[PDB]
Amino acid sequence: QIDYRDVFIEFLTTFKGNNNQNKYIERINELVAYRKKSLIIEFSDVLSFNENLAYEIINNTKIILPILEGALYDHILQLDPTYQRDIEKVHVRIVGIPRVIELRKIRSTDIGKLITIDGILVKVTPVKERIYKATYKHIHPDCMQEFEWPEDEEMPEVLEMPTICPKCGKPGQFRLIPEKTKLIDWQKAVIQERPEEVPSGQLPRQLEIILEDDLVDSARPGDRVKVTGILDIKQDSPVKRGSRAVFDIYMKVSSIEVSQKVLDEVIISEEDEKKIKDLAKDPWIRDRIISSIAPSIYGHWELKEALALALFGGVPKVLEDTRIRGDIHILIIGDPGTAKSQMLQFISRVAPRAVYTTGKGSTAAGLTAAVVREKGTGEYYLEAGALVLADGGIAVIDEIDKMRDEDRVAIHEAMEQQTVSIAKAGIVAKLNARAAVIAAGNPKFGRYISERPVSDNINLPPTILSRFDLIFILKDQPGEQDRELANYILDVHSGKSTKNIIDIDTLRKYIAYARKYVTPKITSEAKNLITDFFVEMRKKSSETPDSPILITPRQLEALIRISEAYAKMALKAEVTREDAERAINIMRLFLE
Ligand SMILES: [Zn+2]
Repeated sequence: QIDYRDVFIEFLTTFKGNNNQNKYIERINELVAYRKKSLIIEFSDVLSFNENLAYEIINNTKIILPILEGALYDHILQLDPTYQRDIEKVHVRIVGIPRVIELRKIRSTDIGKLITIDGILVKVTPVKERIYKATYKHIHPDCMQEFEWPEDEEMPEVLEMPTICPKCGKPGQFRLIPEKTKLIDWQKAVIQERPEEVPSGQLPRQLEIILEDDLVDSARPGDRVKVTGILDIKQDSPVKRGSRAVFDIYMKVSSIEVSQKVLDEVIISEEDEKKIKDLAKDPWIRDRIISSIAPSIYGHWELKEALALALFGGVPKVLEDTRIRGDIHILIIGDPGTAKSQMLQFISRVAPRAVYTTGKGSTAAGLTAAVVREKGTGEYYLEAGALVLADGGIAVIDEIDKMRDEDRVAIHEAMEQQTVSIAKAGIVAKLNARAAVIAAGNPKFGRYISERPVSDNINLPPTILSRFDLIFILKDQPGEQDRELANYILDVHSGKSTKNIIDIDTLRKYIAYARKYVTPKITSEAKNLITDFFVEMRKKSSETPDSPILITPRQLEALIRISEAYAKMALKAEVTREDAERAINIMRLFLE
């Protein structure tokens, strides 16, 4: 009925904008120049112009949007009439609308309404095509004319056919002519609820969504994504279950946005004061190290550090051959607990963006892969449900021992440049897993790692170990002797250490991890103290013609100079002096 073409063309062209310089005509220009069909308009720019526009769009989106889209194309042809032949209908898409509904709680009254959803994107199918509008011609003495099949609506997955056609008004033979038929690009993805949002009970919810036209290959699995879509249902036909609607859900995606750095940040607000009161000059390093330990002390002086360190940052990114392998990967192989990671892993479950995968791997990937069948008829999905879900976070993997035979060739990649190269002919993609890996594994027979070399003990890997930075063993504890206070620590007393606040449990996370606003490039005397260590360690080995394997600093000089520099990323802004001493120590301890 009522018509907003007026407001539309009187908006895009007349809108002032950030610089108070005409925008949305300029976006239009780039669009017509680059042969792209999408118009991304901010909702806050509309609400700062016309409010009623919002309500009508967002609630009547179903019918209103395509109207506005065609109405735009008209204005676009008369800026550049040669825009024909290349595009049929440009798209109008809205970013950052007010209604953002968690995929967990979804009203059944929200079908056909415009909404936004936060979540992580896990499974994605390959690019496919479909018929947008099919053009048929009727063979008989009463027709000999052409027509489009989905009148006033759109056609479905499986295409329908005669008998009756409007032209002549009879049944008969119908030939499809691809000459006039319009086609559309197609893809399907699965948004899983965020590991944070997930209550301890039940399981993360999932939503099936459909990426159309140029939205294809916009989002890659493992991404932290916000989408804006219009929900729908198809079914046709539901089989098997049961649970629970019974409505196949359909999200037709208008827009996707991958924009963020760490948006999982639980809060800053008041807590900025508290973590800054926590950056106090006191030996904050040692106490913070005492915090992750609790409540257990065994032979941990090295490990307490290595974990504290692993939880922290240090990621230089250079456009020429990106080299990071930061976010230090540590592996503790020990006999059956023995307290193992059954405790320390649980403490490394208190952390941001933390993926705990118990055993080899869950979800039929465990690191990454492409899958068969599974909804269905032979639909091919590409899904990686483990190590690339920890992107910008820690993947705590217990029992590496059981790792899939096929996967040990994938980690060579995902632990090196932190990408996964995948070509199964379903697609060729580089998945982004920047995750730190804190690992654990059983040895071959009980506790074997005293006499036998620490290699060959962990079974599967011969090399992957080289792709770890700090690997520790769990001492059998023959010589403990210290265990009076050390054990009674918490079995009665609340108090343990001089600080005794121990940064709580959450709070230690609200700073130590949740705070990487720090980017400490080390300089000056540090640069030297590490070097004199480099030459002395090297020459110490290379002086002996016996070839003692070189002590292997050559690649490691890289990741020591990650460790230290970014070990004392612990609320130290760019400042690095004696931090070196700590790292060079534990590495000289390690190399030998
Ligand atoms: Zn006919």
